[PDB]
Amino acid sequence: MVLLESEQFLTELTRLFQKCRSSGSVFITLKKYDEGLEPAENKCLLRATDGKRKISTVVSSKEVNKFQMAYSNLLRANMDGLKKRAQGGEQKLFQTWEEFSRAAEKLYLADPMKVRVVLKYRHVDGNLCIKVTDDLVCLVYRTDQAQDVKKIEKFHSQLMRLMVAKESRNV
Repeated sequence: MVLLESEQFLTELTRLFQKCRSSGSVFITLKKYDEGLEPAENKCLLRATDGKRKISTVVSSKEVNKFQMAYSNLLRANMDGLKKRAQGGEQKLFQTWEEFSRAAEKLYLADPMKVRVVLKYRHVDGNLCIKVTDDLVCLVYRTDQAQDVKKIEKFHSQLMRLMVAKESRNV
């Protein structure tokens, strides 16, 4: 795997999406990650693969806004081979997107350090899949509607912001 820079990751990601158009899938995983005395630096690890070549990057609160503007655009642009214009969540151990989102959100807030957010895009099949799990409870949401790409991206991206957000702890 290869730890990359913000922009080196985004270019490498784009290449993954490009190589899996005739076949394959692109998986993306997100997760919280852990002289003069500075309060530290909250982060999230971002990994992606096409089954052969594995890449990763570490985003912090100092660059989520700038990163996310590029990252959000790249997801929407590259995940474009969907039903022009199947759908539905699962509570494993929701039909509506609404029920899925809420459930996945509580699962995240429960224990931020143990939860993994997964994205799987299969261009050839014309389907996108998002999974939020803590390895015990699993919540997935499958779609083939090009209209669901936007909200699935915005959501996945908001979780990223929660992972990175800094909290004024009070010593």
